[PDB]
Amino acid sequence: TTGHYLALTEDQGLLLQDRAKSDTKSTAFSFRASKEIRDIEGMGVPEIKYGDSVCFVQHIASGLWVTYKAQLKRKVILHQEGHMDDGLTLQRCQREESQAARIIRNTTALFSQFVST
Amino acid sequence: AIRIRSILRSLVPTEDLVGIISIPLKLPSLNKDGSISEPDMAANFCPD
Amino acid sequence: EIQFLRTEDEVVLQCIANIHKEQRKFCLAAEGLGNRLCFLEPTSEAKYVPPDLCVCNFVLEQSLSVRALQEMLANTGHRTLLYGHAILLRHSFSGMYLTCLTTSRSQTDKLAFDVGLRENATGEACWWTIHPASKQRSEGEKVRIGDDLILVSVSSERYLHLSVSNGNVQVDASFMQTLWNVHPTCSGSSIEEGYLLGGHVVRLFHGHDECLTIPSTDQ
Amino acid sequence: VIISTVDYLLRLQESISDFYWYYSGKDIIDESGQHNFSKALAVTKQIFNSLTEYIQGPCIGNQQSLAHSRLWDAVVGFLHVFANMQMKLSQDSSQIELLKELLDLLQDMVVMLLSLLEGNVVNGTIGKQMVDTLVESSTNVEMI
Amino acid sequence: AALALNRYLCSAVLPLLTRCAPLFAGTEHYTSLIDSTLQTIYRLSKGRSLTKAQRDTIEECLLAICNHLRPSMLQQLLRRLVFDVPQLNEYCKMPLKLLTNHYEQCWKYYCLPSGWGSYGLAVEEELHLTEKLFWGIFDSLSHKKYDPDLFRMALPCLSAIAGALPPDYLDTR
Amino acid sequence: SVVVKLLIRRPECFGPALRGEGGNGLLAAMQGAIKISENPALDLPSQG
Repeated sequence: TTGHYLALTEDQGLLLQDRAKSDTKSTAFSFRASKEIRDIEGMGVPEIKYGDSVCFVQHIASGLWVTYKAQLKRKVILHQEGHMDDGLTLQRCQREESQAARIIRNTTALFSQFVST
Repeated sequence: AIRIRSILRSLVPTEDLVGIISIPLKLPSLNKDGSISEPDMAANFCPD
Repeated sequence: EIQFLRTEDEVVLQCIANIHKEQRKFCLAAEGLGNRLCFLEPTSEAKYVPPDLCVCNFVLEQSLSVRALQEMLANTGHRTLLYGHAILLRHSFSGMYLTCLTTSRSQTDKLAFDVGLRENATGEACWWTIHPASKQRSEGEKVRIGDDLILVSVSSERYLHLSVSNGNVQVDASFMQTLWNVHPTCSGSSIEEGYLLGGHVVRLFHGHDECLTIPSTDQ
Repeated sequence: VIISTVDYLLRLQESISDFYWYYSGKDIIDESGQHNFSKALAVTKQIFNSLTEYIQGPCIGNQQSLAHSRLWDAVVGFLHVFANMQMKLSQDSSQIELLKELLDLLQDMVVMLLSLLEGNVVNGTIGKQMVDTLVESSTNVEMI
Repeated sequence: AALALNRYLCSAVLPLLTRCAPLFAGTEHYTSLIDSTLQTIYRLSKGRSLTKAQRDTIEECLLAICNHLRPSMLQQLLRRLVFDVPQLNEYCKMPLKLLTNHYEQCWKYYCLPSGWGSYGLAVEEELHLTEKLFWGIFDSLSHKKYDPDLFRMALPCLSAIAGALPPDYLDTR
Repeated sequence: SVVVKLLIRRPECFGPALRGEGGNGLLAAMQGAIKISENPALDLPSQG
């Protein structure tokens, strides 16, 4: 709905960043089965699963882990080691919801420029 | 047939055809001295 | 095979344009609502600016032949593409079909139509013929992944040509020819579902009720 | 030479399919169409006999060469033409000879397939390929 | 140059106008233009260097064009014919046939007091012109050595003019 | 059909005026030709 990328900005930490500034260094995360320390030319083999698998999100460059800040509406940050309940499950959204979200983004941009030639 | 006609229409608009048909010609004129002044038909716009 | 294109295969149509001595690559793209005309999403400087491949994804629905196409028009499985066939491309996002629009907006050219999306596949405007770009490939051969294609509109008999002018890149149906690389993004033989694939829109749940959100969509 | 014969077979098959698409809309086939169909069927029958001669014995190398070629596309297209034309030539009483020629060509194609199956163990590769090819054209096989 | 121009007119322009004759119907807003056109085409019929085919094409185009025009847009041309048809020279077949067709198709416009529907009733000037044309042709034909073709062409013209003019047209001149 | 297809595949068969990019149109081409004809320096060969 916003068109911004999750990123590790220098000034603000974990934050949504513009598509213009989103390079791979700032915006590049990975899913990891656990916190324990190539270009396949095809469909590959299924590794991550919806609902079943518990994924840990790690920043590829900084190596930090996506964890909620200690005090619900918990804040989110990148931390060196992170808690133990940092695993995120994934659920695929329906086609209607994703299409409506992109349409919301486009329409909001258009009308906002029209309600600011 | 429709495809070919559409291609031909896209190539040359009717404005160009009507403009070409409207270009005035230079036809021979009878001089006051009594001699016929015939413009050259090999280096001029002609009805052909 | 891993080097042959089949129907129901999501691919991106990419073209290379040489600008300022640099080979900039672009992908044919369109949007469903609002703007139905095709543009070219730049996928060359992808390390510093993310490319939006959501709207660059087309689906190879059908791969008929010319006589079969004519018979289908007159009447009113995972086939492999062959050079010289008539294919149908469906936008993966909006569900509309790529079409050679009669209306034109190209000042530079005169017989260059437009390329856009249209809701229904009725007529001969939405079918494109495939041709080899080199003498090594010949009519009837199977089209391979990584081969440069030439797409010719069945109705207008115009190439899906990319136009470069003063650093501006556009796509339109014109009598000049441009070579397109059809890069597969998702094979048709992918019935298995339930795992995370690229481009999927997902919700990341923490615990059971908590999910990753933001305060407001308003910017 | 095996692959060269297969390539010519594919070209001829495509031309024959084009002719069938031409005559699919029409009700009956005129004399010129029957003449050209008969000549094409004669050439196809000769090519099938050549391939059958190549692979029989059996010749393992030629069998493997044909199994990895584009012969199965020709088989699929010919199944289409046979299935859709033997139920179209049978409705006209002036197309008996064309129907007989089409049936003989089908017999030659089936003999070539049987030759490909020579020396085939249970669950062999060429058997699997032939089952896949017949499954791909199951509608035309069922019509036949 | 004149021969080339004549070939262009008689092989490209005039046949095109002849085919598009029906489109001349209902052009009351362009009368002046139409009038000028007719004059020029008529002036091309009386050509010197024209061949038989070219003159036939010109005359056929003129007849087809005049066939679809209303009576109000022909008057000028008829006026010119009033000076030419009574002479009964070589170029009389086409004018005679044109007068015959016009006065035999548009007779209600001249005879019936109500008029020919939307075309309306005639006017005194037009009826006077018709009567003058009839009298000129009749008097001229009365003093001609018998030629079967000329008489055969002239008789229908006179019959049509008489059958168009009201029998009680009192001319105040 | 064959001739039209061949010509459209190669637009230079239409000459400079009917080329898509930079083309001035058939009417412009004919008017330029007439301008050339009226000027002896642009059509006839050099005196030398």
